Amino acid sequence: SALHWRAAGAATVLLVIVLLAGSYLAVLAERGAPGAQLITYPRALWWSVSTATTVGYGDLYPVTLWGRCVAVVVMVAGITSFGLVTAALATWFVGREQERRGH
Amino acid sequence: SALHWRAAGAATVLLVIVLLAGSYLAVLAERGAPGAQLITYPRALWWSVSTATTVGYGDLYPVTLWGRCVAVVVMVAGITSFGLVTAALATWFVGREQERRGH
Amino acid sequence: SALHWRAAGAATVLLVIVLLAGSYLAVLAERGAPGAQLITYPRALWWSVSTATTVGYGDLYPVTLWGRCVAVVVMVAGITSFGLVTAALATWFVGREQERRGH
Amino acid sequence: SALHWRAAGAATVLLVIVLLAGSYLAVLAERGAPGAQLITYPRALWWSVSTATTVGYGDLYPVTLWGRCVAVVVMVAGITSFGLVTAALATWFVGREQERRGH
Ligand SMILES: CCCCCCCCCCCCCC(=O)O[C@@H](CO)COC(=O)CCCCCCCC
Ligand SMILES: CCCCCCCCCCCCCC(=O)O[C@@H](CO)COC(=O)CCCCCCCC
Ligand SMILES: CCCCCCCCCCCCCC(=O)O[C@@H](CO)COC(=O)CCCCCCCC
Ligand SMILES: CCCCCCCCCCCCCC(=O)O[C@@H](CO)COC(=O)CCCCCCCC
Ligand SMILES: [K+]
Ligand SMILES: [K+]
Ligand SMILES: [K+]
Ligand SMILES: [K+]
Ligand SMILES: [K+]
Ligand SMILES: [K+]
Repeated sequence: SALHWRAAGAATVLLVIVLLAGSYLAVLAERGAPGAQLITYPRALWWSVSTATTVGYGDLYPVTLWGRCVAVVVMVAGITSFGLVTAALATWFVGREQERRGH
Repeated sequence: SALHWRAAGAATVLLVIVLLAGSYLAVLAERGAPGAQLITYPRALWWSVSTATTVGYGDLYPVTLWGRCVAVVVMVAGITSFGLVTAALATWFVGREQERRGH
Repeated sequence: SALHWRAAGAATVLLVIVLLAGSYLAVLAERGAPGAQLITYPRALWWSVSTATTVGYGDLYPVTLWGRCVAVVVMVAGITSFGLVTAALATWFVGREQERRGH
Repeated sequence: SALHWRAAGAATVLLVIVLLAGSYLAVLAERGAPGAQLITYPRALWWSVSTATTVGYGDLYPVTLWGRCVAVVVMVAGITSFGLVTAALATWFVGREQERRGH
């Protein structure tokens, strides 16, 4: 099992862990802030995933410092995780082309 | 026809299929939810494509569990599909540079 | 001048052309649609760039079929253009590591 | 220390500098525009980071020419910086696969 595939797998599991951890921590950070909407777990998970994919509909978002810090972590984990999948695909293609070239 | 170009082509066709399937399933999942707006097919397709590209204007979004699950599938298919195109471009450039180096 | 750098340069010029063309065509497609906001050129250019980078604040967006089609073109051009820059960076790094390995 | 890792490190520091500089300049550009909301530094930094990651919730955005120009710089720096991290990961994977192939 090549490194890039293992890394891709691990990245996926870690992202899921971050999305989960982020939804809990977001609710923890946001309750107590008048007007906050990221305060129940199910929609917080929806918020986490739509932030990690960087879609950001804006239907939900953090208003506190720690909620936003949590958000940045979720964003970075999502961007780098998917970026890593891209990197693994590149490695796969590069390898196949070398073979196709007799190497 | 190198693998990366075939993969890029296939990824494109699959994405189109997902955007189509996602618009139908989104409407199916969202009707029945008071207040939902992702309920007619044309705008649902607009929603699907703007989600797959991860643009997310927020003019439309799912409010139900299954609509959101459908959304996650659309997001992932879009991100990985475009990511794959990037990976194919990298393979193309890597190959040309090797040649430019006499290999 | 290696291919990837030339491609990166060309991609940048083309993107600028698309952003420009997209702002004109968006206004052309949207005027005539009651309620449309993407109807003056300066903000249309702001809309084009924030769509191409896939940021999508949602302060502006197309409501017509052709405005949305124009949007999809802008999105794709932005994603693939930046993706190509990424691919060129990968080629640059791959080349330097080979050298660092005595190849 | 291979180039790609140094580049990745430098890209990260530069991005942080841009996010910081962007929040100051955004407030500078936006105050004086009736209705503008990107006018206090803490939320401006939140705006900068959520723009650089291209998340774009839409809770905050620039309304002036220079605020939007600043925004474009932030967007580009974010996209290219994360793109570079992706490129570095690809180089790392490519290198490990070559070794795994006895090269
Ligand atoms: C540490 C933080 C952990 C957070 C864990 C969240 C646990 C929530 C229970 C799970 C589902 C509840 C369903 C429900 O009745 O809610 C629906 C109401 O319409 C839709 O809600 C939602 O928006 C849920 C969508 C979740 C999408 C997840 C995509 C993951 C790739
Ligand atoms: C399985 C799910 C399938 C969903 C299929 C959708 C079929 C809809 C018929 C198609 C067009 C109708 C036009 C119309 O009169 O609508 C216009 C009204 O202003 C604009 O609407 C729209 O927003 C359509 C924009 C579609 C963009 C698609 C981009 C694809 C890359
Ligand atoms: C084919 C379509 C072509 C469209 C061309 C657009 C021409 C507009 C003239 C240019 C500037 C006008 C300034 C003004 O007085 O407007 C300011 C008002 O606050 C800010 O406006 C704006 O939002 C302009 C922001 C533009 C950002 C462009 C970023 C490019 C990478
Ligand atoms: C040149 C421009 C420089 C701009 C520098 C900004 C300096 C602000 C001081 C820092 C924190 C203040 C906290 C506070 O009391 O504010 C909180 C109020 O709820 C949350 O605010 C916020 O939204 C801050 C979130 C910042 C996230 C940064 C993520 C970086 C990767
Ligand atoms: K995005
Ligand atoms: K976005
Ligand atoms: K958005
Ligand atoms: K938005
Ligand atoms: K919005
Ligand atoms: K809104």
